[PDB]
Amino acid sequence: RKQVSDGVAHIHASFNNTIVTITDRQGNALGWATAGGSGFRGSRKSTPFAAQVAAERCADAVKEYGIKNLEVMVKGPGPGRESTIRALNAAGFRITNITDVTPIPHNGCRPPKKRR
Amino acid sequence: MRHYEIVFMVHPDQSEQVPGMIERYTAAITGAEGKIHRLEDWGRRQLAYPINKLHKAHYVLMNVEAPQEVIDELETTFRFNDAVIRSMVMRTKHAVTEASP
Amino acid sequence: FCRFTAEGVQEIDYKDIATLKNYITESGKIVPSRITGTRAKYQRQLARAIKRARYLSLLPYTDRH
Amino acid sequence: SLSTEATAKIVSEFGRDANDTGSTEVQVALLTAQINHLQGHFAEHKKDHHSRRGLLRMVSQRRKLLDYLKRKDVARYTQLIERLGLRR
Amino acid sequence: IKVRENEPFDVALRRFKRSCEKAGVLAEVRRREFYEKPTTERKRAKASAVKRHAKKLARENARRT
Amino acid sequence: AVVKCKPTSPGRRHVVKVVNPELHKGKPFAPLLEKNSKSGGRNNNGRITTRHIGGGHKQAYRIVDFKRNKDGIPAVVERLEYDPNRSANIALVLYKDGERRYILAPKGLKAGDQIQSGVDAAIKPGNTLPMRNIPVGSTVHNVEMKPGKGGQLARSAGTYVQIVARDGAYVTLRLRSGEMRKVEADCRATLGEVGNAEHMLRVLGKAGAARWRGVRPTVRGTAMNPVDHPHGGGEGRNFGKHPVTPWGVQTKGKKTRSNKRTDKFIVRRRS
RNA sequence: AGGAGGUAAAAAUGUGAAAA
RNA sequence: GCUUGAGUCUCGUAGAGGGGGGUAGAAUUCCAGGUGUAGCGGUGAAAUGCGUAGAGAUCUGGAGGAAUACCGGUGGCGAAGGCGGCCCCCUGGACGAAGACUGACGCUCAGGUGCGAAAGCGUGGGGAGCAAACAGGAUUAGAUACCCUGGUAGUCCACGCCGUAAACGAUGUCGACUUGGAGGUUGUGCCCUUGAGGCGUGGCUUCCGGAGCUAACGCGUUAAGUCGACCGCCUGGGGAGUA
Repeated sequence: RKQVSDGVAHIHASFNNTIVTITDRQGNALGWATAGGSGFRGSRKSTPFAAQVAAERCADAVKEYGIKNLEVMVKGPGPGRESTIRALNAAGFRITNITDVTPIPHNGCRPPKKRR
Repeated sequence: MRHYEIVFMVHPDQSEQVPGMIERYTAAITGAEGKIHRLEDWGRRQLAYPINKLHKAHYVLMNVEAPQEVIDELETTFRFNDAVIRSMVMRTKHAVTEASP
Repeated sequence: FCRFTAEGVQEIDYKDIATLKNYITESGKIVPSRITGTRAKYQRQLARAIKRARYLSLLPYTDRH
Repeated sequence: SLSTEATAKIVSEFGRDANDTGSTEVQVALLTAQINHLQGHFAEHKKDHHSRRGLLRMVSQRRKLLDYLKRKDVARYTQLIERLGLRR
Repeated sequence: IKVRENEPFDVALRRFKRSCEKAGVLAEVRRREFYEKPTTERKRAKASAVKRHAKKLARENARRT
Repeated sequence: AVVKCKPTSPGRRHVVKVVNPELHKGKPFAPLLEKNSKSGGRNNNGRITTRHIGGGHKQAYRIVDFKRNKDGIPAVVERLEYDPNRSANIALVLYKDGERRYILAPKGLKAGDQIQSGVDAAIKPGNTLPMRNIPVGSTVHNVEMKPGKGGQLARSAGTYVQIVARDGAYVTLRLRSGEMRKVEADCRATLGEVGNAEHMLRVLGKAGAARWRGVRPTVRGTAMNPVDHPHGGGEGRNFGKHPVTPWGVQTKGKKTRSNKRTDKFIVRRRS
């Protein structure tokens, strides 16, 4: 358990699913939970509400590691991405900072031609 | 002869040898009868982003007017010198003077 | 319609990053002429100064490294 | 693109004087020197078609001058082409 | 693209994200470039753009208001 | 360079030979020609241990020193020479002291260029120096695997190697076979790339063209009799078996890599 | 007034003669 | 012979114009290792597919080819096609001002010639991502399609070939003449540069409109208006732009 003091809640959110992972400041993850793992699958899985429940399931078992204050790193858009944020704060942790990092290219790889 | 605005960064450890680098290229400058204008070494300056490593670098400005042939030879050295990092050159624009800082 | 070298004729440099900061956002993105109001001729000169500064690691391409 | 000093050298040899910069004779030679200079450039790269269009242009333009000069003065026509060596 | 709001925040208010590119740039970089519609997409847009200013200029005449 | 002769006669139609006008036409340097006796693939026991070899034209061994031990002595290339044994072209170089030797001709080499060896050589084509001084990401050829061995890697026509990493005592090279192999950093290597890269485009054209090169006809396995090859037999071109060697070793898939002594040098095996 | 987010699974067919 | 035609020279200007050699960041993908783990992923929903071997998720290092967010705008350049990360080397054209120089050297043109998106083909390299054909899962009456998961040629580079597009402002090219308004853009001149201005002058170019023109829609100082020169082309539709 080691009883760490500060961890980083990496929340990789997509237009279809949202993974919640409270890692360590070192990056070595100590636990995670997903919107799909919290029950809701399919349409209900891709909702801001589902994002909120996933936050709590991940917020649990981290107090075991004793993370008091933590950093939040959100990645990519999606139905949640902002609903689970307050749900993570309501969990009872000190939100030190929220750094939004996204894979925004400078016109690199080729995008698909889907969605017709 | 054309004017140039040579500028490059140096590894902090090799920052101690910057005079020698300048003096060597100054020999190249005199070896080309190039009308050197500036020599404003801005010193050990921190970068906007870590270039593979090194948060801090060592900027140096030359801004020298020189013959076409020598400028070709000079840049090849930078690509084969492990001390120098990011060594670009510019065009004439009527030889300049004083620094910005 | 903002003031520039339109009357006080001068030349644009890249070393004056302080002034270059006046034409970029927090993420270091080139601010369009629709906001600056500056002329297109100097806007291109401004953009070249930014890319030169970005290459010399003066002004970051993006925030996080 | 020829050097200004070179163009000054050409005019000082063909026309009546340096002021005859726009004379028919100098116009021919000036275009010729440019072609020979670009001949080496187009010898390689084989892709500067836009630049080549400029070349083919000054070729036809130089061609037109000679045709005019011939009907104008048969003598000077042959006099210019021998000091420049272009007909073959 | 970062917010801290040290001590007195008690709320997100990280609108700076949406103020720059957040999802607007990702909403379109996801697919189909074609290099042909982008031109016509804005030509149809800027067509109405100039016509949007054209509409507002020829208003003063009636309706009793 | 690459030229295709006109179809004057059958067998001369698909003939495409590589011509090189820079090649010195004349008898080679005598002091560097040891006689070489071909064997047609027969060992001490005289049995044909390596089939398909035999005949061909008489060749003389060109003593080319790829060991490159002369250090600090500048040398100008006198001329380039055609080598019947090699795949590329050799270049007759002359050291300042008055000693002529042969070397593999790099891509950028002319009859008048000046190269040298040592730890202070200039980064130029044909120059040989310890890989600890060579800039990463560059391209070199004629590389050694043992310090002072002689040079085994990349010595074929139009071939080279790509130096990638340099972790202290070792250097990771990306061989031309698309494989990453480590090697002692203190090994020497000629900087540049082997010339005559058009040797590949050469098409023999006729059967005899391969014969005088020294290669005897190859007999297909499916044509032999049951006792002569695991294949063959039957009535008309029927296979029915898994492709193997004339000795019974599974071909088309069987990896015969079994050394283990030099395994800790293979970073990323080719694929 | 100015710029951004959200918005539809299936939905086939209809033959050949009438205008002061 | 002259000069208002065309052209040359001197002096500046803006520019994704063309070609070659290097190089930077983001991203994607793969590889190696650590932590850690029951789902991941996709859609309208779902499934195929990856995964207790131990993925996805997350962190460090490295290897790669291609494409260059913002700048960027009915902005500019180019004959057209088409060309936008930056630096350097060679180079084309156009535009504006003040004079000088040649003295109609002009315009156009069958044949002919050069160039010419993409796809496609030949030889040799390269291959991340995207993705014809193709496989499978859905949808469906069936789906040989649209959707999703993978995926080859090809897209990339060097060197050749093919010469076709709704190659289109659907408007041939050159010159002249016939009221304006709001713009953008780049040079040049004068005035108190007192102050982002006041008074003008060319080119390019955007939209709205008078006269006149048209079948009408609309065009409209860059005309489909009014004249002149040369050139290509049309003669009902299908056949067919085939034999």
